[PDB]
Amino acid sequence: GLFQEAYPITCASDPALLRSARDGEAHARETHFTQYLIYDASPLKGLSL
Amino acid sequence: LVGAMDLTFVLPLGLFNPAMERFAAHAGDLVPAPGHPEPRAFPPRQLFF
Amino acid sequence: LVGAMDLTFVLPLGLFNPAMERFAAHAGDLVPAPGHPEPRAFPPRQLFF
Repeated sequence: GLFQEAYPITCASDPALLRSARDGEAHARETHFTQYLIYDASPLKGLSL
Repeated sequence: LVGAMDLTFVLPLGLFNPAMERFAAHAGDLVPAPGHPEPRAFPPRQLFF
Repeated sequence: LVGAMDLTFVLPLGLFNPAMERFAAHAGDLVPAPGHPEPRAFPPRQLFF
């Protein structure tokens, strides 16, 4: 309501390139040739969810 | 005293990496089987999450 | 008070990777002897456990 913003999720355009996320943010490869990955900024960021 | 949340999440589908940003962190990072077309290079039409 | 458990299990045999998921996490990852065919690139018929 206030901020008119939305929060992105952990997401990627390759399944192969998504697995690199679940290790943690550090090892994620944000880009490959075209295929890429998006890592979430949420209030849920640090929870088990 | 048990509440609720509403969070809205933004997922892009068909976007395309900029010029500087199309690369691979190494030469052989994800290599398709020898003599096969590499989908990693194509424009992504999908997502995963 | 010493009980028992019943757990099924499910193992796929001859199934076949999707299209995005056929690759090798390195170029030289698992290499046959030079001058031999790759047994890895054939459609898999087996399971190990």
